[PDB]
Amino acid sequence: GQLVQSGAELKKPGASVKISCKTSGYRFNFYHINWIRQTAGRGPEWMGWISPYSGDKNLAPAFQDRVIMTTDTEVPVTSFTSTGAAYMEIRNLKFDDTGTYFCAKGLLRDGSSTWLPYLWGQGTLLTVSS
Amino acid sequence: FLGFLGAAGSTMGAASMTLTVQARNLLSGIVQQQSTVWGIKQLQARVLAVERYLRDQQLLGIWGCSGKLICCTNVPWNSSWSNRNLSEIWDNMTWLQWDKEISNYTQIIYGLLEESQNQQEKNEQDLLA
Amino acid sequence: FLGFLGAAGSTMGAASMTLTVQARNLLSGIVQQQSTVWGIKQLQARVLAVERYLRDQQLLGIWGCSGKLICCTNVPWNSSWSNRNLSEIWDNMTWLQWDKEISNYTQIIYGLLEESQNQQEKNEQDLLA
Amino acid sequence: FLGFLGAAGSTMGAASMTLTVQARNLLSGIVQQQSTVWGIKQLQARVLAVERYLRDQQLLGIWGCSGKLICCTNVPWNSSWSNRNLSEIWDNMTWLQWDKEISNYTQIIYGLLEESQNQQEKNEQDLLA
Amino acid sequence: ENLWVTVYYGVPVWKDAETTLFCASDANVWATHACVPTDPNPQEIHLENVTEEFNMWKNNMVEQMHTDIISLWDQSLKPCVKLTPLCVTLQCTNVELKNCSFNMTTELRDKKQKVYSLFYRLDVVQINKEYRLINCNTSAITQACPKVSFEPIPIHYCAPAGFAILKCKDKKFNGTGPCPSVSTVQCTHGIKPVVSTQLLLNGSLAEEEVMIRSENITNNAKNILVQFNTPVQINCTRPNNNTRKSIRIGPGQAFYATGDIIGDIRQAHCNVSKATWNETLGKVVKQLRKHFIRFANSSGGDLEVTTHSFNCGGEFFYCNTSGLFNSTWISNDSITLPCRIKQIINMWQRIGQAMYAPPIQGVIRCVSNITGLILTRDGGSTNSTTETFRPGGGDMRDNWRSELYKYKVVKIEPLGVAPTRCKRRVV
Amino acid sequence: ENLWVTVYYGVPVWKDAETTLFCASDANVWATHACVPTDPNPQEIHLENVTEEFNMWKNNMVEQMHTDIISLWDQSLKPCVKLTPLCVTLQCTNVELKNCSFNMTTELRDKKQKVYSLFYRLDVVQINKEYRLINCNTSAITQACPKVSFEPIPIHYCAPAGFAILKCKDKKFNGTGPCPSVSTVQCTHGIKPVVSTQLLLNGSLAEEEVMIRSENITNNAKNILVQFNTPVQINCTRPNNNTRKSIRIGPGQAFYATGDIIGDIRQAHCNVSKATWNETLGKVVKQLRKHFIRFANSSGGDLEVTTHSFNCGGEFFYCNTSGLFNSTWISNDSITLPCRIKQIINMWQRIGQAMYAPPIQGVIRCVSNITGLILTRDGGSTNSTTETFRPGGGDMRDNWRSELYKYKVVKIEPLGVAPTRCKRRVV
Ligand SMILES: *[C@@H]1O[C@H](CO)[C@@H](O[C@@H]2O[C@H](CO)[C@@H](O[C@@H]3O[C@H](CO[C@H]4O[C@H](CO[C@H]5O[C@H](CO)[C@@H](O)[C@H](O)[C@@H]5O)[C@@H](O)[C@H](O[C@H]5O[C@H](CO)[C@@H](O)[C@H](O)[C@@H]5O)[C@@H]4O)[C@@H](O)[C@H](O[C@H]4O[C@H](CO)[C@@H](O)[C@H](O)[C@@H]4O)[C@@H]3O)[C@H](O)[C@H]2NC(C)=O)[C@H](O)[C@H]1NC(C)=O
Ligand SMILES: *[C@@H]1O[C@H](CO)[C@@H](O[C@@H]2O[C@H](CO)[C@@H](O[C@@H]3O[C@H](CO[C@H]4O[C@H](CO[C@H]5O[C@H](CO)[C@@H](O)[C@H](O)[C@@H]5O)[C@@H](O)[C@H](O[C@H]5O[C@H](CO)[C@@H](O)[C@H](O)[C@@H]5O)[C@@H]4O)[C@@H](O)[C@H](O[C@H]4O[C@H](CO)[C@@H](O)[C@H](O)[C@@H]4O)[C@@H]3O)[C@H](O)[C@H]2NC(C)=O)[C@H](O)[C@H]1NC(C)=O
Ligand SMILES: *[C@@H]1O[C@H](CO)[C@@H](O[C@@H]2O[C@H](CO)[C@@H](O[C@@H]3O[C@H](CO[C@H]4O[C@H](CO[C@H]5O[C@H](CO)[C@@H](O)[C@H](O)[C@@H]5O)[C@@H](O)[C@H](O[C@H]5O[C@H](CO)[C@@H](O)[C@H](O)[C@@H]5O)[C@@H]4O)[C@@H](O)[C@H](O[C@H]4O[C@H](CO)[C@@H](O)[C@H](O)[C@@H]4O)[C@@H]3O)[C@H](O)[C@H]2NC(C)=O)[C@H](O)[C@H]1NC(C)=O
Ligand SMILES: *[C@@H]1O[C@H](CO)[C@@H](O[C@@H]2O[C@H](CO)[C@@H](O[C@@H]3O[C@H](CO[C@H]4O[C@H](CO)[C@@H](O)[C@H](O)[C@@H]4O)[C@@H](O)[C@H](O[C@H]4O[C@H](CO)[C@@H](O)[C@H](O)[C@@H]4O)[C@@H]3O)[C@H](O)[C@H]2NC(C)=O)[C@H](O)[C@H]1NC(C)=O
Ligand SMILES: *[C@@H]1O[C@H](CO)[C@@H](O[C@@H]2O[C@H](CO)[C@@H](O[C@@H]3O[C@H](CO[C@H]4O[C@H](CO)[C@@H](O)[C@H](O)[C@@H]4O)[C@@H](O)[C@H](O[C@H]4O[C@H](CO)[C@@H](O)[C@H](O)[C@@H]4O)[C@@H]3O)[C@H](O)[C@H]2NC(C)=O)[C@H](O)[C@H]1NC(C)=O
Ligand SMILES: *[C@@H]1O[C@H](CO)[C@@H](O[C@@H]2O[C@H](CO)[C@@H](O[C@@H]3O[C@H](CO[C@H]4O[C@H](CO)[C@@H](O)[C@H](O)[C@@H]4O)[C@@H](O)[C@H](O[C@H]4O[C@H](CO)[C@@H](O)[C@H](O)[C@@H]4O)[C@@H]3O)[C@H](O)[C@H]2NC(C)=O)[C@H](O)[C@H]1NC(C)=O
Ligand SMILES: *[C@@H]1O[C@H](CO)[C@@H](O[C@@H]2O[C@H](CO)[C@@H](O[C@@H]3O[C@H](CO[C@H]4O[C@H](CO)[C@@H](O)[C@H](O)[C@@H]4O)[C@@H](O)[C@H](O[C@H]4O[C@H](CO)[C@@H](O)[C@H](O)[C@@H]4O)[C@@H]3O)[C@H](O)[C@H]2NC(C)=O)[C@H](O)[C@H]1NC(C)=O
Ligand SMILES: *[C@@H]1O[C@H](CO)[C@@H](O[C@@H]2O[C@H](CO)[C@@H](O[C@@H]3O[C@H](CO)[C@@H](O)[C@H](O)[C@@H]3O)[C@H](O)[C@H]2NC(C)=O)[C@H](O)[C@H]1NC(C)=O
Ligand SMILES: *[C@@H]1O[C@H](CO)[C@@H](O[C@@H]2O[C@H](CO)[C@@H](O[C@@H]3O[C@H](CO)[C@@H](O)[C@H](O)[C@@H]3O)[C@H](O)[C@H]2NC(C)=O)[C@H](O)[C@H]1NC(C)=O
Ligand SMILES: *[C@@H]1O[C@H](CO)[C@@H](O[C@@H]2O[C@H](CO)[C@@H](O)[C@H](O)[C@H]2NC(C)=O)[C@H](O)[C@H]1NC(C)=O
Ligand SMILES: *[C@@H]1O[C@H](CO)[C@@H](O[C@@H]2O[C@H](CO)[C@@H](O)[C@H](O)[C@H]2NC(C)=O)[C@H](O)[C@H]1NC(C)=O
Repeated sequence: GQLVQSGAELKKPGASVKISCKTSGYRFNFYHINWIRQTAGRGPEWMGWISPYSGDKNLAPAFQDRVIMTTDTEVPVTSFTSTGAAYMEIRNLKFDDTGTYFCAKGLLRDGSSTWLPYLWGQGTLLTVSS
Repeated sequence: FLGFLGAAGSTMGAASMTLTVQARNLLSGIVQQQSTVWGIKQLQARVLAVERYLRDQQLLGIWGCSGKLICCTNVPWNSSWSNRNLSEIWDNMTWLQWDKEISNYTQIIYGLLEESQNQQEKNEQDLLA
Repeated sequence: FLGFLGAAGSTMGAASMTLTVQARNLLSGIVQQQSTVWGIKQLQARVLAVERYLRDQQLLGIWGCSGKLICCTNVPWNSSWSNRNLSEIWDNMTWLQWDKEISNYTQIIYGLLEESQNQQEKNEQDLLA
Repeated sequence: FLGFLGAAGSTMGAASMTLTVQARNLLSGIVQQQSTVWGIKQLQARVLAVERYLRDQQLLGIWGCSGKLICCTNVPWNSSWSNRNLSEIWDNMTWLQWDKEISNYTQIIYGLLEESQNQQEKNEQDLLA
Repeated sequence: ENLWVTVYYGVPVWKDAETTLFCASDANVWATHACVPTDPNPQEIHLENVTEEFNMWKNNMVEQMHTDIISLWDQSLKPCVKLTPLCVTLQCTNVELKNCSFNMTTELRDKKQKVYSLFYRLDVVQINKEYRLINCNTSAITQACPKVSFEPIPIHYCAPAGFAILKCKDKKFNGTGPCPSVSTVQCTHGIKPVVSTQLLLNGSLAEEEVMIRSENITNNAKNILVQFNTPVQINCTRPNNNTRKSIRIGPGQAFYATGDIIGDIRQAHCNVSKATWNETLGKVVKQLRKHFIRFANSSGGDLEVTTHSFNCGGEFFYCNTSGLFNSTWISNDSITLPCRIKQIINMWQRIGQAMYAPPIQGVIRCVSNITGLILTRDGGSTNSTTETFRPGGGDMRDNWRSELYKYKVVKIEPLGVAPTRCKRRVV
Repeated sequence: ENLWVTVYYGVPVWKDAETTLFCASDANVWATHACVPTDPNPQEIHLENVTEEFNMWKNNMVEQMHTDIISLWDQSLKPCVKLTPLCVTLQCTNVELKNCSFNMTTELRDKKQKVYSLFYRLDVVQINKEYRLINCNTSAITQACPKVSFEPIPIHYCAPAGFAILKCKDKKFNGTGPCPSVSTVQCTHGIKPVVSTQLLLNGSLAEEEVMIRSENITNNAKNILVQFNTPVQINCTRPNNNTRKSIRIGPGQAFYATGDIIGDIRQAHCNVSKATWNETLGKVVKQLRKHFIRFANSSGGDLEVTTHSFNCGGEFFYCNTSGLFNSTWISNDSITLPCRIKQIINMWQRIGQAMYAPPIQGVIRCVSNITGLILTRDGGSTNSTTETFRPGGGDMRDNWRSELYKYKVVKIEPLGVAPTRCKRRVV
């Protein structure tokens, strides 16, 4: 399956930005959708995940109050695949929030690592500047 | 408990723990008062149900599993059927897409099963002093 | 030997030693020359016999007893079903009044049987190193 | 592999190694489009096949062999049935002339089988401390 | 790390299958005789996470129901009185409806009787006054038994054991496609076999928005099925107070002639609340525009297919729908529709025989829910300029598709083979 | 040295059995409706070393096929138009064939019509000119539906599961006896149910030498079956260019009368190449002499059994075989045989009803393989002086024996008990 994220946005510090993540080639309702970021100063940082099926969310404490993760309802394609869309809106941007953001499909439907990011999108570049 | 076919969308293991519901609710018995087109229909359908059931039971018995449900064999899993490891199969696919992925090689597996069981029984016949 | 249902009035143990006569004489096979109302009847009755037989065999198999006749389970006898000791049951009542006394709780016993057997089979699946 | 009944003229052992082909190809399933004299016929034949199959499976189960194919018993071979040694029987006669030679005493053997199995099961019931 | 195959019996696996279904009823020769009474409580088991493809146009339950209704119709018509001798030359005078006197065989072979009956204009044609029934030169005729009722009662279509029926519970579900919410049932809901043309009667209503279902929208040849979310009400009455005259035409045989009219000289009609029909028509054109507007009548010659044909109380009504389909849309005062009555009908005279609907004594009045419609486009003109919609009821199968759209038949394949790290105990 | 019984399931054991067989077709009301289509590839499994006894005369497949053809004939004749009213007094004039005018009920009960039809001499008899159809005083009559075809198409007789059909593949195999080469099949080959008398049509040909099969050769009462190794060709034509006149005799009923002849005044006939028939007759008398010679016609009164009776294109031909059976043997120029035509036939009027074969418009011409013969000896004279053979077609079952000679029905007894040195594990 393919994960296609929104392209890129330039935002001023203090503003907000909303990144999208449209999915296809797999059942969107079944695998968790994670949001992970990468900046040059702090390296890789896991932000949170959301379940397209139940709406359950788990946010890292560093982003619990400024990040909003949402999902749409899966659009069926055949029976074993579908198309979907998840969104992440990050607000109060700062210079250290500049980096690449990824949405990622989980590994297994059940087990010891269900949410584990397995299939990744191409990434969305967020620049915070004046 | 979810009911008949309740775990159709579940993982293969989640459904595998409750195969007995689906297996039991497979045979009905819906009495009668036909004493007619409707009667011909009800009589014809009656036969087909237990017919499929007995075909499946025949297959179960000619594989060394007339006791139904869960049984193991001496046939190794040839990698050419599917290349997925255990975790992926039992916690990423449902039984429907599984049978879709393995329908190409189902009858070969059935033949391997019958032959392994026949060799086991020949060994049993050899197995006395 | 007393014949089919000969031990119906006997003690449950006396009948239990000769359940096989009743079990065997349960399936017939009465040929034909119907080549008509009578034919519709004979065809309809044909189905019902083996239908009940296969329902009973289905129940036997989904309890871990597809080999028929006498089998034991892991289900403890909950005293709420009947409070009689062993001597009273096996040497004071016949099978008819027994099934009358336990018909209230038959299906619960059947469910306990199926579930105990399913757990045994899950253990069997776990049972390899 | 020779096919259904391919070893009919073979030695009893040569056929015995491949009884499973004949046993499997015993049950068919030939769909339908009868939706008539022909329909009455096809429906009547449908019943008789699985009827004979279930009679044979009933016999297999009431002998302690519901798992089908090859099983052994506690019944000794009374010399009055046939006086031939092992080599002669398994490498000089086919199954057809064998069943011709033993058809006189088939039902007695069946009764001995059922009774030996029933005594084994009574022993099983006795078999706990 | 060593894998071996293991057999699983009772795996949730099914495949698309066509099998011979059976009926179910409980509360009328067609379904009261039916078959086995329905279970006190049906089990509808929701199947979480399951998305299954449905196709109402390639559905076999429709063809099965169609042939079943046909065969039941013949089985109920066979024992009744066939009016082959009623093809005597008729001498008719005016009262539309005509008073016809004719000879008829009595019970004694040698004796004859002159009787008179009232016949609607559609049943009779002149030759050279002398008249004959329209059917007498095309086919034989048989009279529907008076006891049997043409009132449709709900009939549940059931699948045999080892098979299952899948039911899409998606409210916005298109006719065909993947259904995200699926439950399984042994039998469908109570489907009334309402014989109708153009507008659908006594069907089931779609939840949320009304539904437009075609096999191909852009193709004019494929009809258009409409299912309401809100039912409209239609009251149909035959005001004439007819009388039934039983005249004996042989040993046992008895023809039911139409006696002289009692009461008004008014033709049967149906009212529909204009307010509710304007709301429903608005929502219809909104769902029509979701894929694209005027509405015109259909004019195709056969009265029984050009008019809203149906059965009510045992009389067969054929209704001018022009009041409902004279409109143009670019986004109580109940309308009244005239209905003529036929007692001779040929929906399958060539397959078999014609039917004489016996006259019904007294005034007729039935109230019906109008739940659906059946439409058709014109021939493609200059594209995207204007679109015209005329109502049709060309076939009866579309009614079965209209109530079988949510159901689907599958066979259970309980045999699954899967790899585990398990080997049987060595001999 | 200690032997114990052990059960074997699936032993190659079978016993002679008679069961209800079923049909199979794929490519005509009798077999196109048939049953289940045949498998794409049939499995014929040779059974090495196996010698099995066959008996074509005590075979039940023959009686089964006979009753099946009879029941199918009745089931296809039942819905068609019965010509009970066509027994009106006929006024007939000469054109053999006779032009008959008669009254007939119209559609209206009171009106009558005078129509004329052409009738072959065999169908009508005079009483006191005034005539009637020959059947009207013996039995009722019904007209074969024009759509159904009397062309025999191959029908495969199949055994149910748990049973099997044994097929003798011995080329020189006598009718009855032990067959050294036997294979097993679920269904027979495509057998065309050709209704014939005397000579056999469209059968299967014996390989190597032609085959003479009787139940007892020395017994005159038992017929003689002949199967060719080389098929002879026979071309049968009805040159008259008949015309069909559909006259309506009631609501729906329609009689198909014979219009005036177009073309020649020639009677139907069949040619057979004299060279090929002389070769075939020579090989026949050689196989006859293998058990022992002149050939004469049979003269027994009933035209339908004395003549090569058959059906071609829907017309029933009855042929003078005198050109084929005028010979004496002590070790293109095609012969031509005259054939008369009947449209009223009674092969079972007493069991049931008679059939009116509808007239066939235009000229008729069918080409048939003549594969077999049915013969009979005279009464025993002075022994070994001379032997005389006349052709007969006394019964239809002999045709079924002619194609069922190689097949046999058995039931599988998969239960074998045998001694091994094996005991079950002690409890
Ligand atoms: C239909 O398909 C869907 C989608 O595929 C499928 O749903 C999946 O089901 C599988 C198994 O059935 C799930 O895998 C399991 O997940 C279990 C639940 O995860 C727990 O953790 C969440 C995070 O909790 C944190 O945050 C909260 C605050 O949010 C905080 O309070 C906590 O303390 C913690 O910090 C939690 O939110 C989540 O809660 C949801 O679910 C509970 C019920 O469990 C409910 O009460 C809530 O309201 C909320 O909806 C939940 O608590 C997890 O427990 C489990 O791990 C154990 O089990 C496995 C065996 O299964 C063991 O191997 C393992 O060692 C653990 O012991 C496992 O990971 C999967 O997450 C679902 N979702 C997917 C895949 O997207 C349905 O089951 C399918 N249904 C059918 C019928 O087919
Ligand atoms: C239908 O219902 C009836 C009624 O319920 C039922 O009959 C009961 O059957 C059960 C078992 O089937 C019986 O219980 C057994 O009884 C056995 C018989 O008792 C013996 O003792 C009697 C006394 O003998 C003394 O007196 C005589 C002179 O009269 C003297 O010569 C003796 O030496 C001795 O001093 C004796 O009269 C009696 O004789 C009757 O029966 C014999 C056949 O046995 C017959 O030949 C006679 O003509 C007479 O009719 C008999 O000899 C007893 O042996 C047995 O105890 C042994 O077996 C049990 C296992 O069953 C062992 O556990 C135990 O250790 C002993 O080894 C047991 O007590 C019961 O008595 C019957 N009657 C009732 C309950 O009223 C039928 O069976 C039912 N039938 C069906 C088909 O359902
Ligand atoms: C139908 O019925 C027939 C008749 O009853 C039956 O045929 C019998 O089948 C059984 C077993 O199926 C046979 O018994 C076996 O015979 C095997 C073959 O014998 C070998 O020896 C022959 C002699 O060889 C010498 O001469 C040649 C030159 O001629 C020389 O080159 C050699 O070096 C040597 O010096 C040889 O000719 C013969 O060859 C035939 O067969 C081979 C195939 O094997 C073929 O290639 C040839 O073209 C030729 O046709 C053959 O090589 C023998 O191997 C076997 O012994 C072994 O097996 C048994 C187990 O079966 C072991 O216990 C034993 O220890 C050995 O390891 C055994 O003796 C019997 O001979 C047949 N004939 C009879 C009985 O007359 C069919 O099978 C039946 N079929 C069905 C379907 O029912
Ligand atoms: C489908 O549409 C048709 C018409 O197209 C309807 O037919 C009408 O049905 C109504 C019944 O609801 C009939 O109404 C009757 O009217 C009588 C006269 O009233 C007129 O006069 C007064 C004063 O002049 C006006 O105010 C009034 O508006 C009318 O113009 C009444 O006398 C009748 O009342 C009856 O009941 C009372 C109480 O029980 C008695 O005391 C009276 O004596 C009387 O028996 C009645 O209300 C109307 O006449 C019908 N019209 C026609 C043309 O027939 C159908 O009802 C409608 N629905 C269907 C068919 O389902
Ligand atoms: C769409 O669905 C609706 C709902 O089912 C159908 O409406 C039914 O229409 C039928 C007419 O075909 C109605 O049946 C007839 O009702 C008449 C009026 O009933 C009144 O009187 C009875 C007396 O017992 C009361 O119990 C009742 O409550 C009413 O007050 C009766 O006169 C009729 O009886 C005659 O026929 C029956 C059946 O053959 C015979 O047994 C009788 O002896 C008598 O000869 C008949 O009962 C029915 O009531 C309506 N149902 C409802 C719920 O209103 C529509 O017809 C349907 N649409 C189409 C096109 O069919
Ligand atoms: C069964 O047996 C019957 C007779 O018992 C056969 O009937 C004959 O069929 C043939 C067709 O093969 C007919 O032959 C026709 O002959 C016409 C005249 O030819 C005669 O004259 C010439 C010169 O005088 C002689 O040399 C010759 O031998 C004949 O004596 C021809 O003119 C016909 O030709 C047609 O075709 C050509 C080319 O297409 C056209 O240009 C011609 O104009 C013409 O249309 C034709 O060849 C013969 O007449 C038939 N005899 C009778 C008595 O009817 C059956 O054919 C045979 N087989 C069956 C029934 O299957
Ligand atoms: C022994 O076996 C042979 C071989 O099967 C039989 O020969 C068949 O004889 C039948 C007549 O009973 C033939 O059927 C008829 O053939 C006529 C000629 O066909 C020509 O025209 C068609 C046009 O489509 C061509 O396709 C074809 O190739 C030929 O060139 C047709 O005119 C007939 O059609 C009429 O009947 C059919 C069936 O009822 C209707 O559907 C039609 O609408 C029409 O009314 C008919 O098809 C058949 O072709 C012959 N088969 C062969 C292979 O030659 C012998 O009859 C049989 N012996 C006996 C005693 O039955
Ligand atoms: C649907 O509407 C069409 C019109 O678009 C109807 O056809 C028209 O019906 C009217 C009846 O009011 C006809 O008027 C009459 O025509 C006759 C013809 O003999 C004439 O003699 C009368 O004086 C009167 O004018 C009109 O001609 C006719 N036009 C056409 C083109 O058909 C149609 O009947 C309606 N059908 C349905 C099913 O609603
Ligand atoms: C088989 O051959 C026999 C002869 O052995 C046929 O019988 C004979 O048929 C001929 C017809 O050519 C008869 O000749 C005619 O007889 C009539 C009688 O009325 C007579 O009027 C004529 O002048 C002419 O002579 C002959 O009598 C007759 N003989 C006998 C004994 O029957 C028979 O018809 C042939 N049948 C078949 C089925 O081939
Ligand atoms: C019914 O709805 C389905 C969607 O559920 C339609 O399917 C789409 O059809 C178009 C063709 O115009 C395709 O391009 C899409 O890819 C289809 N979508 C899916 C999910 O399959 C279907 O066309 C509709 N049917 C009608 C008659 O309108
Ligand atoms: C068909 O052929 C068999 C041989 O395959 C004939 O059987 C023989 O019949 C004669 C009687 O005249 C006996 O004496 C022989 O012993 C039989 N041989 C066998 C091997 O059984 C049979 O008679 C032939 N049938 C006919 C009608 O000629």
